[PDB]
Amino acid sequence: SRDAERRAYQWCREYLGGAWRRVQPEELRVYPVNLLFRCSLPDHLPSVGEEPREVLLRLYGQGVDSLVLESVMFAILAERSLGPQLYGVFPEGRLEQYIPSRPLKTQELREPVLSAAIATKMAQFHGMEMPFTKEPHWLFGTMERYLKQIQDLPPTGLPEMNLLEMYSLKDEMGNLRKLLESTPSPVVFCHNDIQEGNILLLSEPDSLMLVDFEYSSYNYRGFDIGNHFCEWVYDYTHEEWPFYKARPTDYPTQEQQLHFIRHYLAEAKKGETLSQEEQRKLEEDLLVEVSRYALASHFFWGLWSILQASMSTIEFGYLDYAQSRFQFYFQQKGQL
Amino acid sequence: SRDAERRAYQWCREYLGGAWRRVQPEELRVYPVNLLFRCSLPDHLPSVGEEPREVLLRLYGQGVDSLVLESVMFAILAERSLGPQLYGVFPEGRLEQYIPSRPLKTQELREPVLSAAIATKMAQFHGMEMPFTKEPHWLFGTMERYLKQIQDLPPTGLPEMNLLEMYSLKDEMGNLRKLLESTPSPVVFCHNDIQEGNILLLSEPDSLMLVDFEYSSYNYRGFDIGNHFCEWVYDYTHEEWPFYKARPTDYPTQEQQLHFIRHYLAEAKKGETLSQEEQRKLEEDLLVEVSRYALASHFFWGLWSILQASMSTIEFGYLDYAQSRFQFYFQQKGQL
Ligand SMILES: C[N+](C)(CCOP(=O)(O)O)CC(=O)c1ccc(-c2ccc([C@@]3(O)C[N+](C)(C)CCO3)cc2)cc1
Ligand SMILES: C[N+](C)(CCOP(=O)(O)O)CC(=O)c1ccc(-c2ccc([C@@]3(O)C[N+](C)(C)CCO3)cc2)cc1
Ligand SMILES: Nc1ncnc2c1ncn2[C@@H]1O[C@H](COP(=O)(O)OP(=O)(O)O)[C@@H](O)[C@H]1O
Ligand SMILES: Nc1ncnc2c1ncn2[C@@H]1O[C@H](COP(=O)(O)OP(=O)(O)O)[C@@H](O)[C@H]1O
Ligand SMILES: [Mg+2]
Ligand SMILES: [Mg+2]
Repeated sequence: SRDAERRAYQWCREYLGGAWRRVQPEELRVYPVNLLFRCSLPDHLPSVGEEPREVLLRLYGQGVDSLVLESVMFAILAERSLGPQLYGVFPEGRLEQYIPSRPLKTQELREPVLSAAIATKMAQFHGMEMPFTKEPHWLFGTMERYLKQIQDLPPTGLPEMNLLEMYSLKDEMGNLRKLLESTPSPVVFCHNDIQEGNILLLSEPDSLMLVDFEYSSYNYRGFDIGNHFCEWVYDYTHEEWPFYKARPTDYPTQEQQLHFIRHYLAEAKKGETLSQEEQRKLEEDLLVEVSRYALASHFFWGLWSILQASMSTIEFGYLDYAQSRFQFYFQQKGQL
Repeated sequence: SRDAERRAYQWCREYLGGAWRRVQPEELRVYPVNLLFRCSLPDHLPSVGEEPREVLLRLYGQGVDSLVLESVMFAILAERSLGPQLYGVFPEGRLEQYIPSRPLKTQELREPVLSAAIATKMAQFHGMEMPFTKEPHWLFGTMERYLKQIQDLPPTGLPEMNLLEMYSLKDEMGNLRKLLESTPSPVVFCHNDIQEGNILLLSEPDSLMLVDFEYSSYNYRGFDIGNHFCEWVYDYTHEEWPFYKARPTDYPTQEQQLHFIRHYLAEAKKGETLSQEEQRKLEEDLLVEVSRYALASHFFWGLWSILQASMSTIEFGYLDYAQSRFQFYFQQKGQL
């Protein structure tokens, strides 16, 4: 649309500057990749200074405090080379670095060399000191909030038993909390959504970059790792309803888990002098830690998915997905 | 107050973490330095990780968008070692690094070695790419806004001629705009308030750090330099009403101006191959540039001061100060 093009043009000229000042409106069109759009400097123009030639316009399409935290977080991760560079912030959105790349696919997560690189990157992320609350209320605080939001949803006319009741989730949350309370896991700065779609394979390699910090917070290490392992099971590119596919046998084997964990710990502990024996203990303990915190991935996203279903119709089977996550929760809990 | 102490304690524990978790309430008291407070970790406690032992709590005591920009800016300057580190952001304020230091005094600005260091630091600041509007509307946009705000002030009962009328400021703004429009000055990321009080002399030296980014924006280089030169004249520590003192003969001489400019340009142009002749031209041009943009410092702060006067009584002579700035404006304009 004319208006959308004009706004993008203005934002690029104003926030990027440099060569962008020389761009004529007729030479720039936005490309959707929807709230996300690519903008590229015309080939004929040389860059002036360090201003980027390739950006993504992200439109917000959220509380004040929330927006402050989100923007500060993005800005800091950019400075630390853990996210895309930040070129403009304005009321409607932001301008970010377009990272030349493609996202990983579900099946690629299991490849040993990529898996090692993901583990290293996650550990790097977990090394960050960020100016946010360090108290680990995010996990159960968010789940408790989601549960309350679900309880408060207006009835829709759908006749099925409420998933909260079918799976006894209010009670089960207490059961999960008790299990996890018995399971030490250090509190670190977590991504919280390290799925394939958020892992960019760089065309100009440090071979990967994480994106999508919507859910990031100080949280239990075990959640970030366990959540990533859960993602090995789900492909969100499936072309028929419900528009995801679960392959439970694709959950990582013990050997695949340990491979990841060894590389994670190599990065996390790189500044430390540890014996082979101490290292093995750290690995074994982390295996157990993750086996329990992985359950929280199912619980968390199942609750989140019920809420998504309340805002959805036929574009994705959110309720179906929720039920998949809760089924796997009880299966894997039973397998501990 | 009990409540203030409790909040500070909670914020420190929650946002700083580490050793702060071990602090008992009875061991921590805030020290005013008022919206700014020092918090120090008890001596007996060892640090756990990289969490700071010495912080400043800054209470806000402002629009959403404004707060986003302010916080992003602070966070970025911290990452780039151009401002204090940022340890917490929350609705009420922030936690910052306490920089072991003291502020400069007015008279110290003229010392050649310090002046050279200030010039270098200002040029460093001007090297920053920041995710904010690059269009230079800040100067006249802000002054136009201030003028409109002054026009809209409720009458108070004070009988004196309005300074806008006494100094024909609406007309004069157009005169200034025309002069500056004829005066090239590159648009860079400016501090906009490089007064002595905002220049910290480090106790653990890079010998200085700037603080107070309230006014920072993309703006004309000439304003930042000229404003700094104006500050050589004013001491805001004067102990009798109006609680500032002006010493007009303390404005930098041509030689003092050129000393500063040489050091500024040495930093600004460090990546460039310039002949002695080209360098001298850059210096001479900058001298003229600054001589004109310095006038905008008087105008800007005079307008700002009228607004401050509307919220003040006996704590500082804002209207008196405004009149000082406007008098010097017309004097220095006449001397061009
Ligand atoms: C577990 N997970 C990490 C939760 C957080 O998701 P995000 O990372 O915020 O996406 C992923 C997840 O639950 C998820 C991921 C993707 C999708 C999704 C994928 C595709 C579509 C779709 O493009 C499918 N469609 C093309 C057939 C119609 C338009 O909508 C809609 C939704 C739905 C759910
Ligand atoms: C030109 N300037 C850079 C404008 C921006 O000021 P800020 O950097 O935001 O302070 C500085 C300026 O105009 C200014 C700077 C300081 C003061 C000021 C200094 C001291 C006080 C004072 O502490 C004086 N008092 C102790 C006698 C009573 C309480 O208020 C009040 C105001 C007033 C004005
Ligand atoms: N900075 C970037 N450069 C290139 N591609 C990106 C960038 N950020 C996100 N993407 C891609 O765009 C898609 C959505 O971006 P993301 O930040 O994950 O938003 P969301 O998942 O909430 O829509 C992802 O597939 C991701 O691979
Ligand atoms: N991070 C810091 N560490 C130590 N002192 C500081 C720090 N920030 C500000 N100060 C000092 O506190 C005073 C006020 O801080 P500043 O940021 O300039 O706020 P404002 O001038 O708006 O009150 C200044 O005198 C400055 O020297
Ligand atoms: Mg994403
Ligand atoms: Mg200050």
